[PDB]
Amino acid sequence: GLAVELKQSTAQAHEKAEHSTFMSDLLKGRLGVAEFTRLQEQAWLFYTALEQAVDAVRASGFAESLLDPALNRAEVLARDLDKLNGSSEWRSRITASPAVIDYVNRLEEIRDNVDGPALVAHHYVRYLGDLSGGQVIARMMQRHYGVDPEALGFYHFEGIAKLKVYKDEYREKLNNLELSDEQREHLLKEATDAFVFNHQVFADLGK
Amino acid sequence: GLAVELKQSTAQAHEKAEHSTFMSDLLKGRLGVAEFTRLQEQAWLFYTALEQAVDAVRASGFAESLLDPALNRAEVLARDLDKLNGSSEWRSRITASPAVIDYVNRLEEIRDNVDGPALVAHHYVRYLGDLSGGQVIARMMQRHYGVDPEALGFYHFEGIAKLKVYKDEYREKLNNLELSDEQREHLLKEATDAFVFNHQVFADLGKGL
Repeated sequence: GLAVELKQSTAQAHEKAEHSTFMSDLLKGRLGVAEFTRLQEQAWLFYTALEQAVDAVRASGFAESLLDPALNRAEVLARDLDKLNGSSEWRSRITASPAVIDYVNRLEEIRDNVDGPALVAHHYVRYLGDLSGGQVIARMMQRHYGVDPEALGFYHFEGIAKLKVYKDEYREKLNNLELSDEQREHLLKEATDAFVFNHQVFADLGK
Repeated sequence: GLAVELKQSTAQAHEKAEHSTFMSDLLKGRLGVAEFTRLQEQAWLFYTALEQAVDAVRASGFAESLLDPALNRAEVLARDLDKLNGSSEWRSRITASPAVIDYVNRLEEIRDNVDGPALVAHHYVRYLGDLSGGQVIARMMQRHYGVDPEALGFYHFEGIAKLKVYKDEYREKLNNLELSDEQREHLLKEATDAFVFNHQVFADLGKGL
């Protein structure tokens, strides 16, 4: 079904995105809180755009059961950022890196065209990653860098009690999403793009 | 016959048109729905001028059966642009790019001279391109840019049951056009010109992407 084809179709881009030097170094303990905070500030910019697209697409009636509002991260993340930066200073300091500009552009175009298939692609890439690789990131930020889990609420999802069950039901919903052949090709194309966008975000972080 | 000569005559200009950087990037999924919409806005301009020239030549009694009104794209295209842009706004925003200006000026001259042979060249370049490769382009616009199939009315011919039979019959109509040597040569040269105009349209669309 789609969940499987989705994983297989994105496999190359996904592996490339996972093995970014910046993300590899962050997770193995070679960086620090500062780099983690820079990541989270860029994430706040793109999650903000992502969830506007998600809100438009859910409102349109497409893929409603996938687009669980419990996954919303922008608000939790800003609080994480207030804690990492010691204040709301970051709101008027931060600016999208070149890669983040391109990624936000796509998420805004998706929102504007109310592109359901495209949005689901981007939703799977970010949220399924959060519920899997993100959990490793949270554990490591605390272990390697001594980050207080109070500044790691981003990785904690309220009223999601069991991650494995959640991820299995997500993929079942994907498998049951009604899509034309063109919509399904579009979803697959966009999912590859989503991994590449994230890889470029990591690449800019490393520069 | 003529349909064969046209293909051979215009093969250099034709390939250059098809392989423009704008169309290449468009078809590979490197641009976005905005770029598609820009394309269609420019197309609305030249199809409008094309179909005025068609109307004129048809009314004159020249190549009547070839100049099938079911081929008309301007109105269908306006409806596509209404859906793509989300309002009627575009009708007053849009303006011809430099190549579209030249392309339209030629079409307008062909209209006012009621130049049957040159009109047929432009009809061939545009509509047989639409009939032949339109389905590929429409498929790519959904695959890459999520374009609503309802906003691809341009690539659907309501009046036409089967595209294969139609294209074959179109080529036969070309072959059956009674043309003098002077008319045939004028048409062939014009058909290369038409491919060049379209290439230049794509060039403009690709500037600064």
